[PDB]
Amino acid sequence: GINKVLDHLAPSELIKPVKSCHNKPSVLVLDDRIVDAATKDLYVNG
Amino acid sequence: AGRILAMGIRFASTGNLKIRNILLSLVDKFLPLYQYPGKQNLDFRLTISVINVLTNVIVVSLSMVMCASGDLEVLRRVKYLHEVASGPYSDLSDPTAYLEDKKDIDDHYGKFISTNL
Amino acid sequence: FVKPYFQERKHLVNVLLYAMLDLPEEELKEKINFNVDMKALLSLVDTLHDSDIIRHAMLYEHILNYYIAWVPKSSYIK
Repeated sequence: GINKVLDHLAPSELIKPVKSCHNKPSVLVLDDRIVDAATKDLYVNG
Repeated sequence: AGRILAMGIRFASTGNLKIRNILLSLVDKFLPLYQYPGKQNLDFRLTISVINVLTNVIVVSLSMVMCASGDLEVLRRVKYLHEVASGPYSDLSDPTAYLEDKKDIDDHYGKFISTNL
Repeated sequence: FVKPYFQERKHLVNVLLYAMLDLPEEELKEKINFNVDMKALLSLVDTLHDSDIIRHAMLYEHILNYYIAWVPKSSYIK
């Protein structure tokens, strides 16, 4: 039990898939000339 | 972190075997997760920053209990924490980029002071 | 300890570079007035020419295997 909760706390081999993150900071588009379902969720006034 | 730090300071320089073995098991378990930005998520990133703090504490505490002995496995663990920067680079708006690099370089500085101690 | 005895002898420099470059005995015999043992020349030549003197998972394994596996007057000594 002690070992298993440590493994749940610290999953060594379970988590790391490939370690291949691109690391660039993601950019959000705020323009209001294109109509899309995702933009409508974040942009309210129409 | 708090429990092991009190534990390490309590058995300071007196040396022991069970405490050393427990910390060896703990550091072996906690070492692979260290400085792994796999899925760049703020919740995950904060938790693994706490992991970096926790692994810094375990190495320092393990060194504290086994001070002045020149042990092998403690040296083995502290050598590994010392070498290999890891992090986002390698393998495992200008001021804004400056702050982004500053956060990572400060993380490396914090990781280095612990292993040097 | 031994070099001053080498500088004492005069013809050492010429014969040794000629040994270095493995020059033929005919060129040696043209301007050197003392006999040189051909067997010694071939033996030193033989000694001179004697020359007996999947990528991200290996980093986790080789970071662990190479950094946690404790293996328990100038240099001029090449």
